[PDB]
Amino acid sequence: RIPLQIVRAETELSAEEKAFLNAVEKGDYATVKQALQEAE
Amino acid sequence: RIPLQIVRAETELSAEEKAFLNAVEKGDYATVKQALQEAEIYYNVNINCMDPLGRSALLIAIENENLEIMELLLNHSVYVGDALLYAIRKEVVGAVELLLSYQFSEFTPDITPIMLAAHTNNYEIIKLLVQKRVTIPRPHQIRCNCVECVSSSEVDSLRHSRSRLNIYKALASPSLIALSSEDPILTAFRLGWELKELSKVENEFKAEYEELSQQCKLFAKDLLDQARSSRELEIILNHRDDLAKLKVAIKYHQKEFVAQPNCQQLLATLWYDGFPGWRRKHWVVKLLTCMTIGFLFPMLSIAYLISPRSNLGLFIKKPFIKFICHTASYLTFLFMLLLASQHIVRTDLHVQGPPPTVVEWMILPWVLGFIWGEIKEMWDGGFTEYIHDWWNLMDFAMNSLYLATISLKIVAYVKYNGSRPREEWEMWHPTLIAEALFAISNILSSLRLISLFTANSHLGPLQISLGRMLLDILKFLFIYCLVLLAFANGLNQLYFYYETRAIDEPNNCKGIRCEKQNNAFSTLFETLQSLFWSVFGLLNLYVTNVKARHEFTEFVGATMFGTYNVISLVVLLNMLIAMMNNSYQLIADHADIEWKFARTKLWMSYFDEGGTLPPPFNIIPDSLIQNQHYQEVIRNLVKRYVAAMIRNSKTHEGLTEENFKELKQDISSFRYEVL
Ligand SMILES: CC(C)CCC[C@@H](C)[C@H]1CC[C@H]2[C@@H]3CC=C4C[C@@H](OC(=O)CCC(=O)O)CC[C@]4(C)[C@H]3CC[C@]12C
Ligand SMILES: [Ca+2]
Ligand SMILES: [Zn+2]
Repeated sequence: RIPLQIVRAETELSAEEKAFLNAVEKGDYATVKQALQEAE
Repeated sequence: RIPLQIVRAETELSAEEKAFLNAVEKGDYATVKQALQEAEIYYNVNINCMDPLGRSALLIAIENENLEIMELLLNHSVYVGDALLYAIRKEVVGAVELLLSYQFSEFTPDITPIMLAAHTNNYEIIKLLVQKRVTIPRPHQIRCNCVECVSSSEVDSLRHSRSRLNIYKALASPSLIALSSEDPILTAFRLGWELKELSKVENEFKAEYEELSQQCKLFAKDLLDQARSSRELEIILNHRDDLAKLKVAIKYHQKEFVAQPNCQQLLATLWYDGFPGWRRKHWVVKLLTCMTIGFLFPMLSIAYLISPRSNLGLFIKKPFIKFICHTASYLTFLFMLLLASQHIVRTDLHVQGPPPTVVEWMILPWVLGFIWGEIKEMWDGGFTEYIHDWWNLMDFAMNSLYLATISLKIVAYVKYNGSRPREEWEMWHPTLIAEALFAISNILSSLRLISLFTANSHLGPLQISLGRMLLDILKFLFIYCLVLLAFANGLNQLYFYYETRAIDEPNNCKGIRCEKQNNAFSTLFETLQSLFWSVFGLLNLYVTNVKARHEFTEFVGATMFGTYNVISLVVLLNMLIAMMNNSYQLIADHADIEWKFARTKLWMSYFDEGGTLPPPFNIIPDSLIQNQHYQEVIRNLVKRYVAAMIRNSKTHEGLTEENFKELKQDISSFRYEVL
């Protein structure tokens, strides 16, 4: 009776980075362009 | 001519329910919506309607991996029970997230979502579940008498065993181990050991526990193969909870972990301390170096005794040099044993109690050193480990025989003083008994030299294979002994009426060790000896004849002997050969791993600084930083292993299904945009 946790935790990225990665994976020639403009 | 019907009929649903299920299966975001509206208003459709093959609308949508219908049904408050398990088994992360966002079943009622995810070994779903603070029950000891275990085993043994197996199968998941354990290697070692021990207590479910232990061992090895540097390898191998982790792996019987090429290279580097580029040299020069180092064994030892810090005294501290010196010392002892039984050094065979000769005086210190070394090793190193070697038994028997020989010689020297012809000595003379014991101990000590074969690349695997077949030889011995006892009983019963005294036999010799064999079946002991010696053809055929002319008895005895010969020499030996072949076929596959494990065990015994001197000369009188380094290396290894396994998971079936689903989604989106 011992709980299970995460020992070697990974530093997650922000919602902006997650959205950028999602757009890159899905494929959007314009959404990725505007995301890069926002990053700039 | 009998018709076929349906016996276990299923209660069919109405046309409304059939249409609703058809619409759900086909996919219609509006038709299903209006059907749910109709079910809400007029109750024409059951929201909890079930397929005859136990497949609700939510299950159909889950198997269709379309999330819009599932979200709408969840908003409509449909029975959602036991759907997360279907999503987990189908291994659909989006659907699993959707249900996690808030009768008849294909799953046993003890299965939890975390246990099912662990059974699947999906890292992405296991991490998602563990992120929400889930727990897993842990079972009781292998041999537990607590009331709760006894009651559970007394009410539902099938349920108890299935639950235990499910819990262990979940705990033995490589992804769960990597995600939730801080020492994955040690956890795999311990879990594999526990599963191997449990497989023989639950003999019915033996194969499942065996496969789980094999899985744990494979995980530990594959984690080890992800090291990229000698520094990382040394950090892994030297971590103390000098090669502590390697010693733990040896203790837990991790043969594939130990025999990995990176570990063997480190061990060889440690083994050849004083011979850089040993494999660069020719076999001839290596052989000559072996001989020269062997001959200088009395020196390098006196040097170590009189000046350990000197340049000469530090040579014997190397493992290979120590091994060579010990081998040379043992060979010298065996050569003196050979010299003991010669005409040059031993004469005057007529004395009752003889003083020890020069060869025996030279022999005694070696025996004392052997006994002292055995006792010292047994004290320092663990008493229970001393018996799990199967060579220490030979050592114990040999040393006991030597002690008995010395005691009998002393007793004879004390008791007897004078001379007497050897032909008129009694049967149990102490000198005779001591000589017999000395000969037996000589045989054992000469046979001990087998254990040095594991150090050679050609003889080691062969020796391991033969030692592996010995157990099945022992298995056949039982049946042979039973058959021998049966036939000995019969023959002795038939022939015990015709015993004769040694006076009436020629040369006054009685038994089967005479030139004319007689009285072969007069006693049980003699019958056993005769039936043993008939296996090799050393018993003559006229031993079945009695002095009187009892032809019926002689024929019955001859038929008994012939039946025994047929059964023993035509059937049992050929069956032994067949099963020897079968055993060797399986043994020959893993010869390299077993040989390397044995050689590693042999090498590791010369690394420590205890017992450096051979037996002839051995009777003369921070943690936190290491933890952080280990954690960093473990992080790197786990990341590399997970990435490699993920890239290996790319399969044709999965890629085809993903491409088909994506093409269907894009086609539907384009059709909707056009419409
Ligand atoms: C069959 C007759 C000649 C036996 C005579 C007895 C001894 C002269 C023999 C018996 C077993 C031999 C040993 C068997 C194996 C080895 C390991 C061997 O080590 C290697 O081969 C290391 C290199 C490698 O790994 O191949 C060094 C010699 C040695 C100790 C041998 C030395 C000579 C021994 C003691
Ligand atoms: Ca020993
Ligand atoms: Zn219990």
